Amino acid sequence: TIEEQAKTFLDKFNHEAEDLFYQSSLASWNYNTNITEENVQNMNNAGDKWSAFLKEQSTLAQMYPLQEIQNLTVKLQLQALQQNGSSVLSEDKSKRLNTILNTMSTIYSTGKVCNPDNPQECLLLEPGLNEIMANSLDYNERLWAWESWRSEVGKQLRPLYEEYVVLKNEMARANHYEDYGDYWRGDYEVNGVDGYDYSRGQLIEDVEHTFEEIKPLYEHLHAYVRAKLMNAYPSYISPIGCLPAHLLGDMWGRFWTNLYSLTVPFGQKPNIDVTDAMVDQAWDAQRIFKEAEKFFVSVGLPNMTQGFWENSMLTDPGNVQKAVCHPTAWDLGKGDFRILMCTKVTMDDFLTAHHEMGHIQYDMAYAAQPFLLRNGANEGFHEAVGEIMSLSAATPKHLKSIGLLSPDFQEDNETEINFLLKQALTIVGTLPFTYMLEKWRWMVFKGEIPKDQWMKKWWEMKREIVGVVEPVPHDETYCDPASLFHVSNDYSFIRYYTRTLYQFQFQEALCQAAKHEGPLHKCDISNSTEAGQKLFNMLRLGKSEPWTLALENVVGAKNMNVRPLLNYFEPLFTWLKDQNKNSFVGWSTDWSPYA
Amino acid sequence: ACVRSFCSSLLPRIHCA
Ligand SMILES: *CCC(=O)N1CN(C(=O)CC*)CN(C(=O)CC*)C1
Ligand SMILES: [Zn+2]
Ligand SMILES: [Zn+2]
Repeated sequence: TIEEQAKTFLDKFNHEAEDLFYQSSLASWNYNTNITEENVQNMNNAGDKWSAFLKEQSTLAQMYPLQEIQNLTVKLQLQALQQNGSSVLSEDKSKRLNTILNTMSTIYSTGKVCNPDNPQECLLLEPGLNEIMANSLDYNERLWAWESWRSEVGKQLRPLYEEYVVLKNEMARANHYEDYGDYWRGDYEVNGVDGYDYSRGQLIEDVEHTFEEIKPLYEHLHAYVRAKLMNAYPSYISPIGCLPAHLLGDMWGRFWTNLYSLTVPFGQKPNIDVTDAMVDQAWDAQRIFKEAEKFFVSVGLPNMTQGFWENSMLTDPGNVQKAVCHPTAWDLGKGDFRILMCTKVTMDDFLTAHHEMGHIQYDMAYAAQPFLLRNGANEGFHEAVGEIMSLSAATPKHLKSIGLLSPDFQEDNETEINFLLKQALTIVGTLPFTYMLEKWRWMVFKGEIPKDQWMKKWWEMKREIVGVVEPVPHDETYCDPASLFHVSNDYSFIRYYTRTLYQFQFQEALCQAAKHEGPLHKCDISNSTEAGQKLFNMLRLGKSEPWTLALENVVGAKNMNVRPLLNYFEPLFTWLKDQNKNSFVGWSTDWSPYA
Repeated sequence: ACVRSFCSSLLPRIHCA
């Protein structure tokens, strides 16, 4: 039989990959933990080897056509190896694309912009331009950073992105995909499981339909923030118009986290930031992550491996070796789990420990599975697991139980609202940003937006869906999208919208399993084994089951739900409407500060 | 592509081969 002829190919595959994959994930770790011209080369060699293996492997797995397979697990594994890349394009084309990809990710990383009126020492996005966008209250300066980044990095990236859009589509169509867009939407595509199938288009619709129910809550926050922004930036905000893009707490307005200073409901109540308490308890990065360890043990998951503590880097290495410090978890296989994090005794970092040590628990649970089915159920399942961790490590009950918050300071309705806004500014703020951004690309790939009207339908859309207006007019020399990481780093972005729904869609269930009594915003599940089990029963599967069924194992649904998210922030949606009573709720795309 | 992930993050492509 071919089913068994195949079963034989996967077992030989599993054996040789696990070796070559470990060998490559180690070199990537080695490099990020010690940037050296040497570590680079190794990384490159290790990767060049893995790529060639997967190339041959895919070619071989085409020779086991799916219609003869009856078994599910084997077809998933075969679909994986069969689909994906396939270097369907010529060597000539399949190399330029790499160049474009690298060069695009190169200019962004090496991006340096100087003062258009005072250029002596140009500044880099991190940490200068970002520091200005996070901290400045000076309209003129925030505007200098914003435009400059898009006036230079985005323009030089414009010519490249167009080529990228072309070849990427060729590969997708040659990979049996309408456009490179339809491809990225395949991650959610479920075929073969009856009652749990999912199309590459059902997502766009769900995305849209799920995003409607959200419009009630986002407008009311848009209003509130609009109002507080007029207070801060005095002559620059129309009481009915969109919000200048450069006034949003970061460079793209991706998040509105850094506007709390300017939007707090009650500046009187002391902020939760327990960073000081930690500095007072003199917690060390080891304590922070070990404190994280105790959390999962309480819910019924295991301790970290020792090799985790032996191998992981939880502190800035030093000036002896340069190390990329993006908080990151790693799975190399052969039992090897590690985290790479330059921890800084802070409440954020503290919370980030719990996210990164959520992937490790996820990465572990599903290490019983075969190579190809050692992955999260979809591109959004991993992030959601990490977030639900933070959502309970911040519950004051947790902070008080932990001892970072004295048993005093009982929560008052004022403190709760401060929390739900702090939260909404970040979690809610990004869904429209995210939806808009992707949808722009979805269309760009669909060929629906000509280049001559790229940047037109860009802002046209930021004003319609997001409520954000360009502080300055941009022509077709500009590639503002490209001036965000995920764009010039060729990364599917919708994962953030889906994970946000799943995280609430998940917590409610585990909290219900934890038999939590009050609002979900104060559910610690810091000693709920029952809930740790329910999780482990989705975690342990990896990509073995389709995500629809995985979702059901825990929630009671086969498609993302918004109404759990709406219940979370609902005590702020009611207080937001009351505040926005005498205010205008909604925006006018026509308004422009530059008109 | 990508049939299995090492990091749970999207690091730069320059930090890859
Ligand atoms: C399977 C490839 C993979 O791990 N990813 C693709 N990617 C990169 O190109 C890294 C060099 C981003 N991903 C990361 O998790 C970064 C380590 C996912
Ligand atoms: Zn081989
Ligand atoms: Zn994460």
